[PDB]
Amino acid sequence: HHSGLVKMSHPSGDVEACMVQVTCGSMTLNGLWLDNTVWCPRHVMCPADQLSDPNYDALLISMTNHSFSVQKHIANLRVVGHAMQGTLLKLTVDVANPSTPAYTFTTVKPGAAFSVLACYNGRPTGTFTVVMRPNYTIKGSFLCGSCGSVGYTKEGSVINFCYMHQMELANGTHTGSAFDGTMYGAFMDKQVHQVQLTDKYCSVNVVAWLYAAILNGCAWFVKPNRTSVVSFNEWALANQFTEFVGTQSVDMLAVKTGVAIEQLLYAIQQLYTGFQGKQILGSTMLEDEFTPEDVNMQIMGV
Amino acid sequence: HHSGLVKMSHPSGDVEACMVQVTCGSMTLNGLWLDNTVWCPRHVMCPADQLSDPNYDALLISMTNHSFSVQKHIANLRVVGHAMQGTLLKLTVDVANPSTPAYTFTTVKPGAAFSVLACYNGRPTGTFTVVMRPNYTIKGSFLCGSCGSVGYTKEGSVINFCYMHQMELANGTHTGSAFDGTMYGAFMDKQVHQVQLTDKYCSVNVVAWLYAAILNGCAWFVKPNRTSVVSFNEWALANQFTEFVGTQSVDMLAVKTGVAIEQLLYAIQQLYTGFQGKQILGSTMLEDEFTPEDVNMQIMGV
Ligand SMILES: [Ca+2]
Ligand SMILES: [Ca+2]
Ligand SMILES: [Ca+2]
Ligand SMILES: [Ca+2]
Repeated sequence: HHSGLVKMSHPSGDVEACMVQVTCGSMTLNGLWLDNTVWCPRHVMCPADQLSDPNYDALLISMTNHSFSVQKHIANLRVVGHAMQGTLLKLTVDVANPSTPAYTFTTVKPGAAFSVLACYNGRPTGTFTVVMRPNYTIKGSFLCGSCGSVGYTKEGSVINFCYMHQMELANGTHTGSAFDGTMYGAFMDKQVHQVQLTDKYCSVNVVAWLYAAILNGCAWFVKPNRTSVVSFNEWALANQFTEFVGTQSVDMLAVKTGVAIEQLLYAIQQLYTGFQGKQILGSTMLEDEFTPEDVNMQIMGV
Repeated sequence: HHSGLVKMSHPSGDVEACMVQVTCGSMTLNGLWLDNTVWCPRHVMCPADQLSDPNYDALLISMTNHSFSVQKHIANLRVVGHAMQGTLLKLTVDVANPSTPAYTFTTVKPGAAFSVLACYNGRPTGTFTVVMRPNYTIKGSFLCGSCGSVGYTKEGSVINFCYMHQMELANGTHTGSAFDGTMYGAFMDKQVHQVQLTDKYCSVNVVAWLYAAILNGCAWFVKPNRTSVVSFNEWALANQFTEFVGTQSVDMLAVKTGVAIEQLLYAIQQLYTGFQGKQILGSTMLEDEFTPEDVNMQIMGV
């Protein structure tokens, strides 16, 4: 019955030891301390009455190393260099973080999951996991003072930082930047109304979820009928679904269950029109917040 | 639109530093190292072909300090004392954990939320948050080798340990013990079929969720109609709902929204019969996995 699926985050200890407070004048938020560098959102430079359409190039010129104050609560880190990369600041400090994990920087793609360490005044307060939506937002839980909170995946011992929180959109979702300084999607780090693209169902995640149902004995939606990937994807474009792109992790689920991807693509088409009062894994609507990897790890132990 | 509600866990660093591997013969699982004590499930003593209806009193007598092997991966801790409390073992080791947090032991009550550190071979692998169901199970994500994984709440800096994982029930949910050694509910740490009590909707959590909808502008279900707590609770007993018991955290939500508890109790009664195609916070069915505290913290910042 119960699927054994939860929203699972990485353990956050490694990253907790990297979080700091960055203060610049009257703005304060979080930064990420790795080696001799502290990363943080650039709108920390901004006075709270210029946050809509600020000029960051001018703000940057007006700053010196002494404009920034960096404190660890969980020390005082003297800022000895400062630079801007896209929407992030890159502050150099005199002391290297002795608990710097092995890490990389990467970009996360729509439908992929990552873990977030929510932080306030440099103090980690919670952790959760999200999927990057097709419109390059996340359905997170961020309040005032959460900017600089980080998102990350993990491969073995290596932490892949992929997200630094910047803002909340009119519809309550959230977005931020990659550590190359680019905002995700077409968003800008300005407090003005911005067009929001439409979200979509992440087809590959829905397929993963239907497989999870099969692994827990729920398979009434499976028929011999099949829909080609190419045919589904044409359908997808007209129905607010991402185009499907199989992966080795989805293939493993097809092998373990003996149900072919194309049978579940047909199933999605029929379910999108209605569940007819039936339920799948307790839900009466499609679920796209679990990835094929989540299903492989949590249900199959792979 | 988006509620800003996620499944939020405490940051797990403090507890990660407390996890160890306990090996006894051919069984291995996780333990919790605080001060000079290592806690772990007692079925680690059990040979894998006696796990249904074992005699733990006899097993205990057959053990010595040298029967147990405790290793930290994230050292070797020499066991110098051993005792059993209910369904847990309490192993004394020569070295005190220098990263023992400030902590207490407590029992968690139905409808209350706690964070879990899932662990395998003494290695923390994920974190998630669950609500204790009215039948004293949790809807978790545990595999073989996860026993000894711990659940905890946090008050300030103090970690309140409330759960040590023991087993998975026929319907895929999970249960374990408190650190006083009692299993939650009427369950026993034996690998036999056991009656499972029926689950129920946690009324107080449903009310919290409806308030969360109001805080996000969704209030079509609110009417002037009211149902008394006493009247609701009589209704609850016939409809697989917990009886409602208000709290100061629920009262805060009533004050902030200007909607009285009794109006939402009436609403629950009507919604239980059907949403009539309408949605609440994206859902077409009642939600009882968010507590009044979650709503206060994540939506109101209290
Ligand atoms: Ca399972
Ligand atoms: Ca290091
Ligand atoms: Ca909000
Ligand atoms: Ca300590």
